[PDB]
Amino acid sequence: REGCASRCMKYNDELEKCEARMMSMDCEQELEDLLYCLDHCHS
Amino acid sequence: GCASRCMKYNDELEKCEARMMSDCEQELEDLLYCLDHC
Amino acid sequence: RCMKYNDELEKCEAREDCEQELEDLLYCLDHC
Amino acid sequence: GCASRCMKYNDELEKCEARMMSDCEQELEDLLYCLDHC
Repeated sequence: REGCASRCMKYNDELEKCEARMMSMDCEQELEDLLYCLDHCHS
Repeated sequence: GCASRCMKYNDELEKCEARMMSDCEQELEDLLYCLDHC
Repeated sequence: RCMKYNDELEKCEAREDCEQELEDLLYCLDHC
Repeated sequence: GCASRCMKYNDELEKCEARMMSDCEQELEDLLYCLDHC
């Protein structure tokens, strides 16, 4: 639900940090874990 | 915190992926955009 | 590649004005 | 307000670029990290 979804913001945080690292120094693993998380909330 | 308010953008991506199995890049872009703002 | 958006942010920092340039970099990164 | 507290990270990058003209990726990473958390 909306409760489950909040626990998937942490996966966006990790993706935000990775993109910063990527513009400085792939973040596909961090996105995959975000979509996985969002997918489980959906079903 | 704001993740629930972006679930509608996941719904659209879910529906697009179903359509795709039957790019969805625009639906993901709108999900990441949503998650980014907050 | 979002490098042009980084360039603009770098140039702004050298010179609120620069949070707009970061916003356009995060937007770009969301796209890329 | 948050952004001003990230100027110190630009200072370090400016100093590193001067040293480099005489990699600064770590100094930029800490700048982008700082800007991101704003």
